[PDB]
Amino acid sequence: MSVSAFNRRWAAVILEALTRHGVRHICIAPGSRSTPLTLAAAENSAFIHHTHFDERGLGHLALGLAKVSKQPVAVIVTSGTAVANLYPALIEAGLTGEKLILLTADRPPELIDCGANQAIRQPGMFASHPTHSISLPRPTQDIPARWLVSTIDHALGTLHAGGVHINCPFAEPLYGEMDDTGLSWQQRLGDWWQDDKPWLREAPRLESEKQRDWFFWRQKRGVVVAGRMSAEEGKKVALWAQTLGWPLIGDVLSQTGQPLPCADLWLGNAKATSELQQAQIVVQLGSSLTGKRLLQWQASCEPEEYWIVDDIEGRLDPAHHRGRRLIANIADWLELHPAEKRQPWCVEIPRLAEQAMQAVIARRDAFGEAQLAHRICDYLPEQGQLFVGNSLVVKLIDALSQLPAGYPVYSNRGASGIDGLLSTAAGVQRASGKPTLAIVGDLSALYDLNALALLRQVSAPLVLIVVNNNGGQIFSLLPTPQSERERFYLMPQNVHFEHAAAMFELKYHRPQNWQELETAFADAWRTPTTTVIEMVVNDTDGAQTLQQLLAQVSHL
Amino acid sequence: MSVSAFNRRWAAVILEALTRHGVRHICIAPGSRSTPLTLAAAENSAFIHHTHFDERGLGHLALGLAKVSKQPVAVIVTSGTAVANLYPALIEAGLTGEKLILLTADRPPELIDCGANQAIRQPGMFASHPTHSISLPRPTQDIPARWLVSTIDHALGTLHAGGVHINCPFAEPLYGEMDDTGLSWQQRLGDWWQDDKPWLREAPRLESEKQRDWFFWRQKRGVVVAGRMSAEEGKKVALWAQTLGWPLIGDVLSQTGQPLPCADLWLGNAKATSELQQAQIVVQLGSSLTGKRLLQWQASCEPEEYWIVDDIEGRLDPAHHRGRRLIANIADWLELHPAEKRQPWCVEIPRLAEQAMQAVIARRDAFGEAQLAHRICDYLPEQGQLFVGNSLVVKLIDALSQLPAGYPVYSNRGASGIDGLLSTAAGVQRASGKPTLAIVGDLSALYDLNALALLRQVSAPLVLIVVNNNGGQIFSLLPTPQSERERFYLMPQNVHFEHAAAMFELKYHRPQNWQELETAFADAWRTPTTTVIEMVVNDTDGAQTLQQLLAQVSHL
Amino acid sequence: MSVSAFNRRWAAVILEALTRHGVRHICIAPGSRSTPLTLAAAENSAFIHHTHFDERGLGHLALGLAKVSKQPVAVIVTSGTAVANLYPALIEAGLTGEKLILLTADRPPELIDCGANQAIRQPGMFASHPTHSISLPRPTQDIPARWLVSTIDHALGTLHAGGVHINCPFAEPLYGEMDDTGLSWQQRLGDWWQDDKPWLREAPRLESEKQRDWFFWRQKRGVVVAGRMSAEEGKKVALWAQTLGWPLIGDVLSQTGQPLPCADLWLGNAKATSELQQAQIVVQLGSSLTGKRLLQWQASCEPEEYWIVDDIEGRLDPAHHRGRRLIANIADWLELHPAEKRQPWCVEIPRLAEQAMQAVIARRDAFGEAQLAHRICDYLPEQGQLFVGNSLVVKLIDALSQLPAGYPVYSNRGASGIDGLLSTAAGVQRASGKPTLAIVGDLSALYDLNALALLRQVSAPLVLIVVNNNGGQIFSLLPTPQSERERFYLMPQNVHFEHAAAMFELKYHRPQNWQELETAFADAWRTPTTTVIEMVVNDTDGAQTLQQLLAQVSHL
Ligand SMILES: Cc1ncc(C[n+]2c([C@@H](O)CCC(=O)O)sc(CCOP(=O)(O)OP(=O)(O)O)c2C)c(N)n1
Ligand SMILES: Cc1ncc(C[n+]2c([C@@H](O)CCC(=O)O)sc(CCOP(=O)(O)OP(=O)(O)O)c2C)c(N)n1
Ligand SMILES: Cc1ncc(C[n+]2c([C@@H](O)CCC(=O)O)sc(CCOP(=O)(O)OP(=O)(O)O)c2C)c(N)n1
Ligand SMILES: [Mg+2]
Ligand SMILES: [Mg+2]
Ligand SMILES: [Mg+2]
Repeated sequence: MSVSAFNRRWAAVILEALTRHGVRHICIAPGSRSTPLTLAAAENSAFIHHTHFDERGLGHLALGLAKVSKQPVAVIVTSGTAVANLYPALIEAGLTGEKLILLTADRPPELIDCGANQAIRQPGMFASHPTHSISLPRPTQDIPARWLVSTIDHALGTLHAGGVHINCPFAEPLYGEMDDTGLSWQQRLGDWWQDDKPWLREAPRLESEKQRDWFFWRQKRGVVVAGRMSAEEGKKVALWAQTLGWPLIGDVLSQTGQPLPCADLWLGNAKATSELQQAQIVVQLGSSLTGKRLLQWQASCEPEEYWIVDDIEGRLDPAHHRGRRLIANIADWLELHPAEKRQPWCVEIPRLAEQAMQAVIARRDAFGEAQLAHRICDYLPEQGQLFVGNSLVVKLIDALSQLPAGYPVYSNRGASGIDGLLSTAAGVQRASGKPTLAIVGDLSALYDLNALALLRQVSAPLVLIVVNNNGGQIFSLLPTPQSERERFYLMPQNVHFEHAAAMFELKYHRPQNWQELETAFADAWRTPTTTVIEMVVNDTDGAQTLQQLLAQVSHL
Repeated sequence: MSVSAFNRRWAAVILEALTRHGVRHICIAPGSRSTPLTLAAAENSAFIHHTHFDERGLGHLALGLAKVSKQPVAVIVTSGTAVANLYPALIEAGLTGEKLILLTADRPPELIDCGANQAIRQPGMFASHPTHSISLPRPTQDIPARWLVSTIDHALGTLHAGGVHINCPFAEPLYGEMDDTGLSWQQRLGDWWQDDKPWLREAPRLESEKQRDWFFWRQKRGVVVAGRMSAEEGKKVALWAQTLGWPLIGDVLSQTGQPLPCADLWLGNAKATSELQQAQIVVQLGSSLTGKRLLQWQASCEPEEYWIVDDIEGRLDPAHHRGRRLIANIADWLELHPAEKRQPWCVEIPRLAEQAMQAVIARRDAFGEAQLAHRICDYLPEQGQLFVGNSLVVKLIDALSQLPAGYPVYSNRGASGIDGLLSTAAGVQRASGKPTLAIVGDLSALYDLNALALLRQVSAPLVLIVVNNNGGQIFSLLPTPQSERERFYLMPQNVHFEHAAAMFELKYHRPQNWQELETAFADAWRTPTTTVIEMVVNDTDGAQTLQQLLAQVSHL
Repeated sequence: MSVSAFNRRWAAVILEALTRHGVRHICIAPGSRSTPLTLAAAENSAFIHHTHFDERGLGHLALGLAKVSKQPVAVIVTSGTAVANLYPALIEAGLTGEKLILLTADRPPELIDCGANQAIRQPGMFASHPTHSISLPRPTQDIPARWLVSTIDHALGTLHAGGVHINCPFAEPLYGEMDDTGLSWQQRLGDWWQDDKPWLREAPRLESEKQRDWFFWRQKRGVVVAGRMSAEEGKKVALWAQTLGWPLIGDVLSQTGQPLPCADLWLGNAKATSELQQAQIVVQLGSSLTGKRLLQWQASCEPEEYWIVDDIEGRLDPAHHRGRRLIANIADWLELHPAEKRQPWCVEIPRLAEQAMQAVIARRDAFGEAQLAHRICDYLPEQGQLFVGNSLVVKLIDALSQLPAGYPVYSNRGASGIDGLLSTAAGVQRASGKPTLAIVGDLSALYDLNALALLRQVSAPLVLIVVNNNGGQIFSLLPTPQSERERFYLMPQNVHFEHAAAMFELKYHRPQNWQELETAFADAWRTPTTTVIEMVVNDTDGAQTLQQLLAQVSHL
């Protein structure tokens, strides 16, 4: 009876079970207690293995992989704070739906709360942020393998969205010669080992029914709001709203083509909000709305009914409107509630939106971050994808740019953390294999700086733009008090990123003008490597430029 | 009734209450939801403020400050994944006793579970790892200020060791002019505002009683095991064990002067374990024993009684011996249980230890990490302190070096995470103002790389030795299969650290021999700045040198 | 490898371990899954076994035993809702400190969440209400017996107060021939089996330090408030306050002799409140103060310092005064802070207390519940003890009677549940062997009615007075709205208790006047049995009488 061998048979059942639920990517950090899990995964030919030394970055790498692939993505870490570092990505997945399967090695129960090295209390340490939590018992042949495979199958099969924490205690010895221990225990499962389905198939679907009064509401004065959704969903929603004749307020994350662009500006104009008061229903598809003026308009508007369609569960309207919360695949939902051609009812807002875009176009020349956002369309890689960071970049693009319909945009806009953007971008790139443009701020790039290691391996060109305004300049846009703004809010670090690029052998450009930025991009798309482009700009120009465009358009 | 003003009065009560329990250092990360806490702290003259952009590093900075200063240390972060990043340091503090007071700003309850940006479930998110958890209510004048201060005073007053999670929801508006809203609410507390004491004094002491049969047991054949303790405590334990005539097995963390050095080697010798079988009692002071051979001997020994004296609560013997678990300040415990002069009963172990050290000296010449550990006394700054990283460095120093009695050693040997070593060393340096030698591995340095930002501000010279053996070479010691060793265990990243140091404008050396290392040190001690010394060594030389020395000493 | 036998050896280690921490009484409910625990308990001769069929009642029986004996009391229930029924007594123990050890049998992990009969999720099902929770692992010889005993030893050894939940999963077969499986596993513990000590002695004492400025504060104008404490402690507190010349406000639970009786009445008089605002310090010993006027005076008074001395931990002043919380054995605390002989400073309150008592005595004649309460001192059994139920009985006794110093009083005044009073009283009687007077209301008697089964076995006479005012007439005392008062507050059940008594073969009396009541008492004290005395009174006479006395005394 080799405990080491049986540990690995147990682990093998876990990993093999995960392959029956679409787990292809597995992100592994180093350790010894994780040996049963890590070796079982290394020997399993279904997996693509990714490795990293920072478990926080590892969780975000998995998050980007799951985010793009729409499949569950596995993680293996050893016991201790390695497990805790998964918390940020797990929380994000809890908000936006990524299926992260966290296999967290643990000490056996006899070694907890007795002063053993690298042993902590792991069951339940993520509280309610996992969708499902499994604390596996101490491995033993007296618990049949069909129990273990059934537990995994229940968790993955019923997983609508979010993370799964599977705590995996293993007792030492962890190494030794692998004999027959556990083989007949495994072979109890018979030809399941040669099958391609779960041992237990439990996959109920969670979805809202057709709205039987839709033929009434689609003829009222409605507004369509498009939040985060897939690229194809964005094109379908644009066509649907156009057909209804309802104005479409389209978020940077919507990939609708934003037919009424610069909503963050023109929603600040009284003629627009006055026109939107006529709306009798608001139908929102997707969530995590980006722009400040849009969140204020949502909070203040009073349609008779407010609907939010999304495949995420729970309430998504932070203003708590009377109305409906409809759980569905958006494309399914649109087919279930088709539009019928009706003439448009807005007259003032299309003109305001065009005038707003003209007001931004008037200011495109300065080599600043607002202008980079406004012009970002010109740098999108063909057949590529955009990963947009948090703080000012996503806000400025949403307010100032009109992104093409169906061009994929990815982001971390659940909790909007600045702590994993580089490694998330790495996973986003690796999952699809597409050329990738990623744009982040300086503090964000410092936060996830060691994920540049991961960016040394990309399967297609990845451009990382670091906007360096020397601090978190979103807080210059906020009414912070001037006496404490720098030390306690902006926190300028006074760095550049050429030495960072050189450390990880990444190409680097610090362009001084539009010509040099173009040159840097043209060089960058030529090889499957990461190029770091640092755009150094004056601290508060971007925030000021947005405030000024905001005032101007409000006076139209 | 300005929400903004009252928010700031509420927060002001929280921070001022913390000043009555010795909180002096406060570590602050940037954010908007945290504005009430951050501004209250910025206005309160009792605090020393430290700032950082990475909240994981922020937590470890607080941990090092608290570890050295023995004072409770406060942290302020904004809502979201920023809170989750505190989990590693919080867990470590729960193991080794540092008092971290985490003021975690939160959205108000009406903005939880409704799709609100940067809003997550924060109460209870640290599960059972905080010593105390306080989920403060939504601020309101209808709850009296004496409840708020009384709750904080209860948490801080009863805090024997570990972290306190104080979750602080605040509703917007967060900014505005300070009017008199909440002023009379504050003035309910009277002249407590001019006092220097808690509003409620609740400070019961948790301490074990004097052992009435101690005069019986001190006459038996005992062994003293000295784990992590204060420097003064290490010296007192040395004198105490010497007077009793009992052998002292002294950990690298013990600061006892290790009179039987290289215990990790001679404990592998059957004559040593045979002599130690004669011991009728083992009295261990401190815990988190470092060495493998020591943990194995502790696991196998069967004294009549095994005692562990420590100010940490709970079980500390991972082998679960029959015996006693005594909660006490170690110096206090020694005074309550004095030694009586007795002739020593060990004869063979002193000789074995002298031979072990001589065998190590025979190998001191190679420019390797085993030799660096062995020779490390030659580089300790006068009246300074040593911060020792995890994995091979602490193990090699413990096995191969004899550190001087009472010279301060610091570490993160609770969970032994490699995720916060640089920011912890920064806090350790700032707490004492002493010149500091910190030594970490390459993967540890990459893990906490951005904490080089913090090392741009030290009050005395800090030498950071980064031992670069290209991966986690502690894992070459385990019998992992060679087929997966590099990719799935060692994870070499193939970097150097010259550009990291240059990025943060820190002096850098890559010495090639002992004299160049001496030159680097002499350069480093001249100014109160951080110097990065990268020691490049071959992958497995250190590990296999330790194995060979173990075989040699074990066959003596 | 008999699973049945090993289950029983694992259980045997658990029970034997408890005998080393003073567990003498064990309360057992019937079941099959609990067989290992139950049979281990039955063959262990250290225990006194009590049985009951209602697990809620069983927990309260354990609570009464622990409440009197001040020793830990063990409980065994089987899996399922039986475990949930322990919650009330566990919560009460969490407030007032009884050490109830809950051994809750469980299904093994492979039978959780799979549709198995009588299997529920039991780990953590009591949330934070146990002082300590242990979720034992699935029994196996691969976890050594020293681990199990050390876990129990940690839990019991550090238990200052409150409950311990020990969840004990067992896999079938539960029955079978008892062979040698697990015998050498037990024997690893050596002669620990013949010992009388814990395997691990871990017993730190939690106690507040001596107040170094006590000689300053005892010379000021103080008030002594005496809450729940032991009978001895009540006598010592009376002597101490008398020595200081400080007024003593003595609760019904204090056993101080209440030298200023009827505080619930004279505290309503403004001359008392005005004189009491001269007080510079209030020293309260014990907690769970009974009377409304006393709670109101505590809420409004503002001494310079407010101290609460008690052996219960945590805050105990629901008004959150500036002052001190001091954790100590109350008698020890008085010896550490002795009184000094000083002239009394109150003049008006003694006159008021005397006049108030006179006002109550003027109304002693009517055959009502207020008069029974007022006259209860004249009926206490010699060398006996009083168990006072919740709602009006304890309020009226506290307001209207003067109980003798040092005469034992017991109650459930933590959460003041009306759900376990009869079974608690049974435990109170069985623990001390003393003749017992227990007084409850009609709804309270219905709540725990089947606990009449337990009252068939008492070791000395127990009188159970059931005051039948046809509903919860405390809700006639509150300003409830009259239109809904009967159906939704009073809830009269219109029963008597003659047939209940008859069902359990208990002697029964329904006295119609004082003479018949005294005859009933005289009959009852002659034999070691339970006699039920039902006192039928008109619904609102007690509540109104108390209101009238309050108004009258308030105008003196
Ligand atoms: C892990 C964590 N911790 C702290 C924060 C708080 N937080 C922000 C949110 O408030 C902004 C959410 C949003 O975009 O809506 S923004 C921000 C500064 C960003 O600095 P930058 O990269 O230089 O970019 P710039 O501001 O354009 O100059 C911080 C520090 C966080 N989000 N996540
Ligand atoms: C946050 C987290 N995540 C993962 C781990 C697992 N873990 C280790 C545990 O074995 C440490 C037990 C010990 O320190 O004795 S060591 C180690 C590699 C260290 O690489 P290095 O700095 O180059 O040093 P070297 O090995 O001497 O070459 C890892 C990755 C962890 N501890 N903490
Ligand atoms: C398990 C549970 N559930 C409900 C309650 C609420 N509760 C009470 C407490 O609130 C009284 C607070 C106190 O005593 O300080 S009293 C009470 C009615 C009692 O009726 P009775 O026995 O006929 O006695 P009488 O009112 O004097 O005639 C109820 C129903 C509870 N305490 N516990
Ligand atoms: Mg910035
Ligand atoms: Mg290394
Ligand atoms: Mg009643």
